[PDB]
Amino acid sequence: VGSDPVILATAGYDHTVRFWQAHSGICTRTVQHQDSQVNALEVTPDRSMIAAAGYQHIRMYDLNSNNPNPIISYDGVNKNIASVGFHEDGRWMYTGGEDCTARIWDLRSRNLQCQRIFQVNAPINCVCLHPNQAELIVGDQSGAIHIWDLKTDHNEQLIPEPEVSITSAHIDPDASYMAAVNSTGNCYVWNLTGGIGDEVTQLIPKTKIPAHTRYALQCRFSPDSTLLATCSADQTCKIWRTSNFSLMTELSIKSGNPGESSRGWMWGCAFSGDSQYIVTASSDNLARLWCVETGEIKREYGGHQKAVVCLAFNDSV
Amino acid sequence: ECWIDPLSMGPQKALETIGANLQKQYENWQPRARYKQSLDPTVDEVKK
Amino acid sequence: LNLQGINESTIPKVLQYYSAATEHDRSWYKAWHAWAVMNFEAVLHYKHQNQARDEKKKVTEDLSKTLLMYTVPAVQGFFRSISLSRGNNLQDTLRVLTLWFDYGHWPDVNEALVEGVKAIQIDTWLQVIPQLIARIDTPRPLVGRLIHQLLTDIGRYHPQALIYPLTVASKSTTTARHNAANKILKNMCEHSNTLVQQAMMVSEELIRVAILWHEMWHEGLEEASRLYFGERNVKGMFEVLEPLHAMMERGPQTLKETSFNQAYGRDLMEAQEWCRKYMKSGNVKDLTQAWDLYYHVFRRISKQLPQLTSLELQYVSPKLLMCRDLELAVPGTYDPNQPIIRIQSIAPSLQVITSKQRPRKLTLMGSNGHEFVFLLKGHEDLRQDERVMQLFGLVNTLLANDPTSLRKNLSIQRYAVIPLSTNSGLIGWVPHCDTLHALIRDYREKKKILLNIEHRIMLRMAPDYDHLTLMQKVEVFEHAVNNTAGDDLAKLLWLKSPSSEVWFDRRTNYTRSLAVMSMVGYILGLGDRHPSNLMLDRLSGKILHIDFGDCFEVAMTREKFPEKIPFRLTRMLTNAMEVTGLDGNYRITCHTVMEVLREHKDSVMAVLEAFVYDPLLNWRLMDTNTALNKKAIQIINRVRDKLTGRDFSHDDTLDVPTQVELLIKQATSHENLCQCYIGWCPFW
Amino acid sequence: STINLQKAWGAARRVSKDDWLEWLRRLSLELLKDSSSPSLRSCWALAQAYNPMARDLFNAAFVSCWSELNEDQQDELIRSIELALTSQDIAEVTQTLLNLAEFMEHSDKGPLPLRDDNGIVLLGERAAKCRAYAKALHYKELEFQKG
Repeated sequence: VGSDPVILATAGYDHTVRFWQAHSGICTRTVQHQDSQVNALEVTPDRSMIAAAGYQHIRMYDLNSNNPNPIISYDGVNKNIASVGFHEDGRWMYTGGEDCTARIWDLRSRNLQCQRIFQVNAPINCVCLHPNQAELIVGDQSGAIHIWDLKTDHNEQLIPEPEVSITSAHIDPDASYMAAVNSTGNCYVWNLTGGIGDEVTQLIPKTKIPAHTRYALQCRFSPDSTLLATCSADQTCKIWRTSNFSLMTELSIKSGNPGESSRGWMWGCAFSGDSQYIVTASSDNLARLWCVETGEIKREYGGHQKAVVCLAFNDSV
Repeated sequence: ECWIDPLSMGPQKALETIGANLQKQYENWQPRARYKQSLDPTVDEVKK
Repeated sequence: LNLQGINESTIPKVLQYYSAATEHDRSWYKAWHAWAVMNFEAVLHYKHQNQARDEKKKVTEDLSKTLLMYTVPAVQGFFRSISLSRGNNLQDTLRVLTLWFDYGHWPDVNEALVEGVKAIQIDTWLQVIPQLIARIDTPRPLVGRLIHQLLTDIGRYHPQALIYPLTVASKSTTTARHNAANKILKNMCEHSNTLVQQAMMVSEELIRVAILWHEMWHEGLEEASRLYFGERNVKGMFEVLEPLHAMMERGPQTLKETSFNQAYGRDLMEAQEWCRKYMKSGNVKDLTQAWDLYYHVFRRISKQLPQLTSLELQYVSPKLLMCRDLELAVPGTYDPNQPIIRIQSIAPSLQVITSKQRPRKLTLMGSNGHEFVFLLKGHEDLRQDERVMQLFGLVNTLLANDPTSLRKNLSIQRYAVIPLSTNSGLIGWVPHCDTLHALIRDYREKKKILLNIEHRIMLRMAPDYDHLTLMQKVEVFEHAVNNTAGDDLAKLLWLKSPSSEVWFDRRTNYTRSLAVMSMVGYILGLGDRHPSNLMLDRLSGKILHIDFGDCFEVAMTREKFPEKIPFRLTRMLTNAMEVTGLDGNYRITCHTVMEVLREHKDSVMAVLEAFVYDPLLNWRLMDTNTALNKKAIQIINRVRDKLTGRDFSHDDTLDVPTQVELLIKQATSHENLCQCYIGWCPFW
Repeated sequence: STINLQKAWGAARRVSKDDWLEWLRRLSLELLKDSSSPSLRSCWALAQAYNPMARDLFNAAFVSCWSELNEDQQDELIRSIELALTSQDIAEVTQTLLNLAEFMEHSDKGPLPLRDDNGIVLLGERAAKCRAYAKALHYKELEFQKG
């Protein structure tokens, strides 16, 4: 799990966190997660320990050692933890909850209490750390995106569309474009003005892509920053090319038969180390390693009793 | 039944109450005797 | 006014106009009503501009002259617009009360009111007897003296309209209310005396029936256990129990009270000895002996309470059994036009309903010969329901007046509500009704369908349903809805109906009645509409709403399990309507109801403002909060926005079709439905 | 006890109103005589004397008979019901058999299957000519639900 270069964790409602192998497709070890589901996993850049954000506790399991109890159990929160970030230095940890109060957690510090707080109006659905490690993008249920600066605290509130819950938002590693996604199924792309010291961070609206008919769930750029995968509740994981904003490949898990209701929502999109493959979790209890160019299920992971809401993927050498 | 309306008191309580009153009534004539009620008894219960 | 608005320059102009209109047509109702309401708005405009400027010596003295300049015209006008209407003066009469209560302490406003009260007929005030008695103890002497004198004359003609609320006031806890009520009763006695004695007895006996000793001890020991073992509040624990000891210190007044004091009373008195020893010693071993006795009787009571299926008058209250051919009339039947349907006799048996609160099923025989069934609720304040029924009466009047509504036969089904104390009161039992939950239960047991099938499917798919995120909940909820045919109510409405011709009429009535109460409930703010709180008339097909405990968006305000659904528009109700969907009868009916209410916004607003501001009903707003005046003002402002259609966005006014469409989307939205507490049953 | 029944089913030689009305009377009285429940069988003599008595027990006689029949007689009967409604339809006979189909819907047994789909199309067309627009609507809503 840890010693293996690639990591592929998986977790859902069944209270487990199963660490698979990409080359084989075999469950190496499970880890118990009682009292709640898991809303979002996250491998640390250092790769020493995974994270597992749940209900009123951010747990962090060991990646190297096998069958261990949670190393960290950050308590003192309520109404779930939607997401978790991680500072590339490995000192700070970010979270987002439904209490309308962003936070920052010092892993190195032993204090249970958090460090900073950025209260907002509506519950925070998703966090995303800007690659410069200075700005913290924060979505909410009212529609207002924010950019809480990590040095000046100057949040630049912005509402792409009034009264639509923005469910996910990502920014590519090269800080070129930032994408956002809402429960209507649009994909508001924003062109990042090139400011670091000035921290202007002006968001220029480029294209509203009419990505899906029904609720969209997650978007994420590739490490190449050429492709933008966009998942939704229509059982299709579309992949949009960043240059032309066109549908290069449409990965669908539909039945191919009109008599099949609610097969399962698709909310997984993790690019490979080189953007050749793409892992994808679905609510049909099955992970699926897709191929980006062709669009073929290379490997399928099964064994989860319940739905699969999270993924983890780490090819960091 | 034994000067007690069973449907007034509800089923279970009424059955206990009638057994108690019936004991008292008998105790008017023979107050020094071991009474042992059986209320909707089984066969073994009657045997023992 | 529509072009310019209300401000310093328009008011002198629009008064010149309305005055001219009044001059050119004296007899014309609308000319006086418009003049009066305009003066009254000129009062509240300068009052709120004073608080906006002066609050945020000479200015208040100028404001005295300024408002009194507009108050005396308003009063004279409302009194003249009452006589002209002769049957549609509710709005005007309440405005008179609002003016009287606020400014009537002034000599000049009092004088105008005195001359007005003389001129106006005494039958008009019967509408607003609740609102009068609410201010029976007004600290201002000049106001309160004229209230008494008015009530006196309401006593001398139509005393049946007064005895019930007066008897409730006469036994009020606060001293000033009961003093005023007794002083008025002293005057009422001379005319009749028989009515006062009868109603005082009947009401005392009904209260005794409504809450028995073992029921009071049960709720008292539950509260005292939560204070002691939960909060560790020992002094507050004695405050709960010491009234119950003083309650029994009267003694056994009935055979049930005799057998209680026989069985338990000895143990309670012994536990009181340990409590009184603790008060002067302070020992844990002393008080634990009392809690042993308290939990001994509590367990015995808890075992008894299921067996109390019925109460006989001979045991519980023989006074009521003796009662024959009382002159005191049946509650909520008295009409000044109809002949008094006085109480013939009370039935000997009381079918106690097996619920959480254990309501009774009182039934009275009328002198006309027809039986009148009631529901005797205990420890549930019914003054809200009484006021809400006054609102429904007004709305029914408005729909009757509108021709479109009259042609469609739109109306709200309402029932009698008669409070007896702060805790208990009588509710009129609606016959041929049964709750939606019962109907669905009985249909699903007949068809061998699991009652909790949708809930079981959710917990099967995701056992952490309560703790799931919003998107996760929507998936699970939709998966349940797609995998359950939500047609149980439509199907059972068919099977129940004898013939198709009747079925169609039942369904038309059902759809229209539901739409009417959806819009009215939205404006009133009525939440907590789970299927146990609405019942369906098995003959007319009309829907009935009960238990209006939550009002003014309390459900949205409360942190725990907040409800974001304005009115209940679930899939099962939609299926019960026409096959096409809400687009047909439901949508068209909503437009008509909304248009009429918007047209008569002033009448609706006047009624709503009066009861909300009432001190007796202020408690509900204070509980909702986390001063009291500010909270009430905000609630009134929100309701006004709903009538205008600016509720969704203050900046942009919305037309009736647009407003209705937005409301439907919010009610039917999957995201909003999932959040709702599971007990609300968002899947039926 | 299915010889006179099969004559009343496969006759279809009726060219007037009173001819079908006679078929109805013969059908009702044969169902009463047949009926297993003796409370109904006892009313057969009165029904012959009085027409209203026969018609009031029509739905109950039918259900009693239709339950006993071992499927083969049910098809023989249903086929005859189809022919009577489809051809030589008489207003009085129709609204009798429409009230029979509605009574059968309310029963636990379920609607009689005639020409597939419980005759949702035939009974609707027939109720339309009978001017029973509430039955017509109900049936036309069932058809809408299917597609």
